[PDB]
This record gives sequence, C-alpha cells and structure tokens, in this order.
Amino acid sequence: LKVNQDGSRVLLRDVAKIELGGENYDIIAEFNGQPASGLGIKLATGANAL
Amino acid sequence: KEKNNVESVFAVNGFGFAGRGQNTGIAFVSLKDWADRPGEENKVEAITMRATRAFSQIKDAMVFAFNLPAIVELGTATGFDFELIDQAGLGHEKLTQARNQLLAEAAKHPDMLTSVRPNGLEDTPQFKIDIDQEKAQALGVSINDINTTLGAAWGGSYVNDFIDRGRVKKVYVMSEAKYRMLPDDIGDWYVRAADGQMVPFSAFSSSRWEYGSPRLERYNGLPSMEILGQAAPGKSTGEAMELMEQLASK
Amino acid sequence: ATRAFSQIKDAMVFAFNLPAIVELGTATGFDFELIDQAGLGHEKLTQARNQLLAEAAKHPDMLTSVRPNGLEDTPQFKIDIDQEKAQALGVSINDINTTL
Amino acid sequence: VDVITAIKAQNAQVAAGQLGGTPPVKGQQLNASIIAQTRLTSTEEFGKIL
Amino acid sequence: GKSNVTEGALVQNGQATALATVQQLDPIYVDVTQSSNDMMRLKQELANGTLKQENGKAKVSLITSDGIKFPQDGTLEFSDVTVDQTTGSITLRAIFPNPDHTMMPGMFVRARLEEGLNPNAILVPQQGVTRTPRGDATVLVVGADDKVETRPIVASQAIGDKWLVTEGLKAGDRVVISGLQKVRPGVQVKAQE
Amino acid sequence: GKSNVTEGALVQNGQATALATVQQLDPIYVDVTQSSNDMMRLKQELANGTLKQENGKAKVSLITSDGIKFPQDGTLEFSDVTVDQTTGSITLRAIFPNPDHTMMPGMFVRARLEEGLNPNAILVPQQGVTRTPRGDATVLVVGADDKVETRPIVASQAIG
Amino acid sequence: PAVGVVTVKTEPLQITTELPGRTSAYRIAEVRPQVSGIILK
Amino acid sequence: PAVGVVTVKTEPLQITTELPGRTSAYRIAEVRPQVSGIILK
Amino acid sequence: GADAKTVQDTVTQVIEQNMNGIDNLMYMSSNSDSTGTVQITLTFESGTDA
Amino acid sequence: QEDISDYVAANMKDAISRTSGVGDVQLFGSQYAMRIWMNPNELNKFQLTP
Repeated sequence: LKVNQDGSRVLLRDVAKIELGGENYDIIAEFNGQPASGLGIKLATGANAL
Repeated sequence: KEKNNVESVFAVNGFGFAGRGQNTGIAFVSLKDWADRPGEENKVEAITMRATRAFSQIKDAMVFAFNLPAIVELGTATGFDFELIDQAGLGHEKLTQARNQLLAEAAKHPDMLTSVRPNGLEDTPQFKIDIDQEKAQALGVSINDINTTLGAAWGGSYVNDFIDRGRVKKVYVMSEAKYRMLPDDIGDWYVRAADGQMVPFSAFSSSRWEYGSPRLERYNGLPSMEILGQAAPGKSTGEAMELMEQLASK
Repeated sequence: ATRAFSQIKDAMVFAFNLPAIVELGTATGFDFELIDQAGLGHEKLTQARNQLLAEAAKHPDMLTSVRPNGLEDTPQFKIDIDQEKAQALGVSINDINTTL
Repeated sequence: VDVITAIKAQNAQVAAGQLGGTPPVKGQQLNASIIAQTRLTSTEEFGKIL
Repeated sequence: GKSNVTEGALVQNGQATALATVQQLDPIYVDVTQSSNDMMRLKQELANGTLKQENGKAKVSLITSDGIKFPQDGTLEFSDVTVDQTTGSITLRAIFPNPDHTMMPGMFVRARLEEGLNPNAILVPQQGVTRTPRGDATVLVVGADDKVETRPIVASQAIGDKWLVTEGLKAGDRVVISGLQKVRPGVQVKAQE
Repeated sequence: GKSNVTEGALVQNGQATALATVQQLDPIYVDVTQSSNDMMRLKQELANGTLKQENGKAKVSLITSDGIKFPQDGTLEFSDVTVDQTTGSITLRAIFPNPDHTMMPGMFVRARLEEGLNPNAILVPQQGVTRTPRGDATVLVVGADDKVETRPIVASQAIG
Repeated sequence: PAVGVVTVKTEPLQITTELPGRTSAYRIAEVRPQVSGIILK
Repeated sequence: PAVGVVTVKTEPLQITTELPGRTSAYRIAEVRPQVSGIILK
Repeated sequence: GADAKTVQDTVTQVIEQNMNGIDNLMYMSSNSDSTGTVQITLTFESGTDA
Repeated sequence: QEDISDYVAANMKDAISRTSGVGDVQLFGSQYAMRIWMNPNELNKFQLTP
C-alpha cells in the first residue's frame, strides 16, 4: 500500500486477508447431491453432434 | 422417489434458463435405459407429471419438470412458446398485470393446458442509496473514493491479472460477506478525508428501498412477456395454442 | 554451401530450397510437440524436452536430425526493486518503471 | 474544466453490488441488488450537477 | 518511547519537537468515530423511543483485529458532541484498562459499543420481508382466517437475517414468510412455523 | 558530516538548521518496524511459547542491501509502544555493532528478529506437503494400519 | 395449500454501535525541554 | 506400496519475524549555533 | 521492450482465453519473444472460408 | 468443488471451447481469482481505503 520515510510497511495484507476463490461464488453444481462443477456444452450451429 | 427410473441427477443453483441469480436454479436428470424403464409411468412425461405434481406441494418455488422438444435448438422444453407484448406502451405493469390476467384465466383450463408460467421475471425490491456529495465534499472526501469505497466493498470489483500455474486469472478485493450482508455495514465502511481523517460512509449517505425488475425483455424490439406451459395430457398443442389465443383476446 | 558455411564459428546456418509444398512431403522430417498440461513450467519442459532429445538421439537407425526449433535461456538483467526504500524515498513506481 | 470534470463527475453510472450477494454468510436469507448513483434524467438535475 | 534527540544535539526551550515521549499504558483511551447523523437516532431513539441503556455510562466492548473481542470490555468515558469537520463524525473516547500492555496507543481496534437495547423489537426474517409499495415492508402474515393478507409496514434498520420493524406488526403475528407462489393476497393458507 | 553552513554565513541562536551533523560509528541504530497485531500477537504469543531466553534481549540479524547478511547479529534494544497512525508500526530499535563502519546509518537495510520460540510443535519437509488445492496443505500420511490417509493441514511459513 | 410461517416474537432486542474506535495513550506528554542548550546525556 | 516416510514430531523452531527497517547513528546529533552571527571560519 | 514472458502473460494467453467456438480450427500456435512480439497462428480445415 | 471448479476452466474449457463442433461452452463452477477480503474496521484501524 505504502510505507513511511522510515519505511514502516503498510501492506495489502496489512489490513485484510486474501485467498483464491472463484471469480463469482454465484454458481454451484451438485451431482446426485455430490458437490459438482460442470460444463454447459452447446453444439456449434451446423455440426454433426454424433 | 424416482430412483427406479433415475440413474443420476445434475443440479444447478445460481444458474438456469430465464435469468441467473440465487433465487433461480435448475435440475438435469439422467434416467435409466428405456429397456430399464418399462411402461409409460417410467417414461418421462408421467415422470414429469408425477414430479410436477409432487413439486406442487413444494414451498416458495415454481418447479417444473419437462421433456425436451423435437428440435431442441428452439427451446429448452416441449410445449409452446408464446409472446405477450407491450404494443401500446401500456408499460411494464399492465404487461405484468394483464399477463397474470391470462395465467389467471388459463389456470381455469387445466383441461387444455398444464404448468403454465411466465418465462420472465417480476419486479424485485432494489436497495437505493443516495449520496449527498456536498456533505461529502463538505467533509472533504472526494466521491470516487466513495465510488471505490462502495462498489468493491459491497459489490467487489475486478482489478488486474496474475498467473496461476502458467495461465492467467483475476484479482479480487471485496468485503467479507459478514461485512457486506446488510445496509448496516454500509456505514460501517469508512473513507479517509483529504486531510487524512477517516470518514463513516453513513455520514454522507442515505438509502431506501426501490423496486426493479431483476430482468427486462423485449420482442422484435418491443417489451414482451413470454409465457410457457403445455397442452394438458391428451391435448394437442394447437388446441392449447389456440386456447391461449382466445384468452389472448380478453 | 551447406558444407562450406559449416566451417564458420557461431551460426546455425544452412542453405535450403523449398519443397513443392510446405506441408506436402514425400519423405522428410516431422513436427512434434511436448506440452505442459500441469502448468509444470518451461524449465520442467526443457528438462523434459532435453530428456526426449537425449532419449530421441539414441536411435539414429530410426531418428535423425531431431532438433528443438526454438531457443535456450539466456542470462538476463533482473532488477529487484526494494519497494519500501523507493516509497521510503517518496518516488513513484510507475515513473520508475516508466523511466525504465 | 471545472465544469467538465464536474459534469463527468456527477453524471455517470456508479455500479454497486448486492446485499446478500455472493458469497453470503450461512444463515443468510435477504440478498438483493444495490442501487446507487446514476445518470441524470433532466436539466434541472444537471443544474444540481454540482 | 524513543529519543527525539541523541546526546550532544542542541535544543531550545519548549522547542517544537519534544525530546522523549513518556506514556502511561495502564489505562488507555479509544476514540470512537461516530457517524454524525447516526448518534442522532441514538438519542433520537433513546428518547424516540425507546430505546434504553444500562442506566450508566459507559460500557464499551471491543473485538480486535484478530476477529476476537479484546480480553475484556472497556469504559466509555463520554461523547464529545462536537461534529468533527472532516470526519463529519462524533467521536467517543472510552478509557480502557490495558494492564496487559496489549492495547497500544492508536490501533484503531474495532470497538463494538453497546447501545439502547431495544425493549421490544419486531424482527421479521428478511425472507418474509417484501417491500411494497416502493420501499415499504409488506408482511404477508395471515390471520386466523388463513386468507393471506399482506399488511404494509416499514422494516426498521436491517439486523441479522431479520428485519426489526418499528411499526405495523404486532406480537403473535404469524409471519407469512415463504410460499410466495402459492400465496397471492387473500388466498387461504395453512400455516407452518 | 558536511558543513551545513559555509564560512561567513550568518547564524541565529539555536537556529533552525544545524551547522553540521556529527555522528558515531561503534553502536549504530537500525529502526526495526513491526506490524501492530503481530507485536500484539507475539505478546499474547507470550501466553504460548515464547519462549524467549533469557536473556530476553533478543538477537537480530540483517541481509545487507547486497543481499548478503550482515556479518554478526545485533542487539534488539527496547520495545517501543508507538503506533504510527498510518502504519500499525510496532517499530523497534536493535542497536548494532559497526566496527568497519559498513552500517552507514539512515540506509534502508531490513532485519529479522529471532525470538526464543519454544512452540516446537510441528515442521515438515515440503515434498510431503501438497500445495494445491492451495490454502489447504494435505500430506500423504500413514494410516494406523498402513492404510494411507492424507490429512488436512496448515502449511504457512515454509522453513527452508 | 399449506404455508410456512413464523408467528410474531420480538420484545427482545439489543442494539449497539460497533466500529473500530481509535485508541490512544492515556497520557502521552512528549518531553519538550523547559530549557534551551545542548543535550548532555 | 513402499514409500520414503518421515514420521513427524515436535521440532523447536527459532525462526521468527524478518521485518523491515531503517538505520540511524546514535550518535545522530547535530550542530546548531546557540550564538548568532557571522561564521568566521 | 518486453521479454517473451511479459508478452506471453499480459497478451498471448489473454487472447488464448478468448479464442473459442470458431469453426474448423485444427490447432493454434503462438510465439512470444523478448522483441516484444507476438504471433498466434490458428490452423483451419482446408476449404474453410478465409 | 472449487478445486474441481478451476482445474476445469483452465485445463479443459478453452480446448473444450476450441473443440470442433463446440460452438459454445458454459461453465458450472468458476475459475480461481484472487479473493482479497477487506476488513473495513481494520482499514480505519490503519486509516485505509479500498
């Protein structure tokens, strides 16, 4: 974030935590009630889907 | 209940046709091979009808099981895709109102139709929050910092990118949920003054509830409310579509 | 030419005359790819690649002219800015970066 | 410029977020959309552009 | 504290920079930044009413950056009513015992400061709270007739998962909370709680 | 130091500037800056551990700007109670010996503080440490019967 | 059609002002020399 | 299934804060004229 | 002025993560370099429309 | 489910996206993106802002 002329270090984490996470927590999938993540899969117009 | 015909489920919360959001969700089912689902009861229509019926005793939900159409590009389901429209500029309400005017009347024709619903969303209660920048400037905090101090703590916001295992992803800063869950924490957020003094957000801020539609929609460039459902068992859809068109007149 | 230039120092050099087609080949060499699925990292690939070549090169009766198309690493000039110092100095990074 | 930046300043879209948006607290049950500064719809408002 | 001056360095009388910093940490003061408009409602409510207090002034709590409340609470000394110009904010100075040397001059630690302790609060699950008309809490509570009737009210400030609502609802009101599909107004309904 | 004034230049009694700055060399001062809650964390860390012995006047070491660590450690002098309002600064001073005058005060050289740490509880080589999913380390760990069961863990400060 | 509901029950409430109050030293009193002249020790 | 295994125990660790800082004389005095006038030499 | 690394990360993969759902793609090849340069080649089935 | 969520998007989707016949993919999940969690009261504690 900054420091001082003395250098005292005001950090990003020098206030709040930080961790990875999904871009949004908006979405969830379970599979058979088991936690899940999945893909919507669209056929491009025109292809043989087989 | 459906274990016998049901191999598997794939369910979704937060995502689903007719708009995203937490209030909405959807299910994907795998049933067992027909050869393992003998008779019609173990065929989807009744499977729907059954699940549809049962799901009637659900609470706070519009929950509709449905088979697909023949061409599945045009629709998520079988049944009929109909368009309410606002031609006259009668406005969202009459559209909303006169829509129910149909689903009202149509609900008295289960003989023809079943599971009739809008495909589109109702007006929700939005939380409006109002700056007086004057006070803000009076307090010698600039507004952007607010605007920063706002969207991100309450909305979160994107910044820039980094690399995870040889590929790019996104940076996020946001308030811990517990601090963004309520209008209370609003002014639990602060701003630093141009003189360095930290500034309660509530100081300059004011808020109220409003409404908004979580979604809006049009047809051919006009506001339109789609409606959905089916021709009740034994009913061809033309009978059903036709029935609608009659009810479409009132 | 191919033979002669060989007598020079420092220069992966060869003269060539392009086939009837780039892709179309009656009998030449191949186009191969080592890939990183796990995000292992380059250095892991080179030591994976150089692992392939070193194993590749052991079959001249089968392999020949097996080569990486690209380029080995090189010493770089890497500044590590002590940030606190700078901002302890009141200098701005972007200007630093900028000025760089 | 004093006028300009001001115009830009106070006529714009300030996006917000949600109350109850993701991730929530477990025990949550009141999530919606947050509404905050927006563009002005009328001259007189613009006058109040400050 | 440290020495603003080493030995040999000249000094003047009552000069600008003090030489060394004495300090007394047994007790300590915590200035509580308060939203100007806020504390209004405070007495605004505390006479509003209701609200209440403990009859004395003043017991302040603390939860320090660890996410934990400070080893003990502290005493709110007073409230200086002067509206701080550039904070636009009242401040609360609550002297706290720090005979751990745990607190430090300045933090500024989270201070939860107890307040009016509303004697009677209508707390509706913010589920069942649906505003109407615009910004107007509409509770769906269904009377003995079990014909849902949404009775407009104004949810008070949001709290927990529920709305405190100063008005429009009464005790014993069965909140019609969920079932927002099977209940259009006036419809008969079978309660579950 | 320099002559902050040159000759003939007027002076006023106890004036603002100083004509020049004398300075020592033997014991120099570095200003160790610490984060608030950390100093607080450690002081309640006093509750567990520390354990500082004993000789509770701690060692301190340096990586000098060259990245080389200063030849010999230095004495952590005192503990300031000071909170810089923009900082959280716990900043201390550990006076350091400077026989060769390499210290050159005012610089920005960092410094690590070794406090006596009793809490001998846990360590672990990296290899048994599974980073991802990160935020959670999990190790492949022998079950009672030799049935392997990994177990969730907290891998934070990697020690070598 | 049955419905989930919850009867009325408030009476109990405790509200408080929670926030990061700014602590400070009880008495600081930096030492400012009553006199001028050099600092002996 | 045979693996290199290291059984874990409590290992005392003196690793601790490595934090920032600036350095100063001590010894960080000045020369301030306490008498006013022209500097002769 | 950049290395290949910098180029790759703030540009190349950037584009990569966008490249999808386009027809007759056989493959895609990419080069980042310390010249500050990029070339990303996408190979399409013959007779695919140029 | 986040562990799975991300490994997908990164290792799979785009190729899944680049796949022949795939005209669109839709994730169920999310890609990791650094979640910094801002404690307001600890900012003001440190006198800081987002």
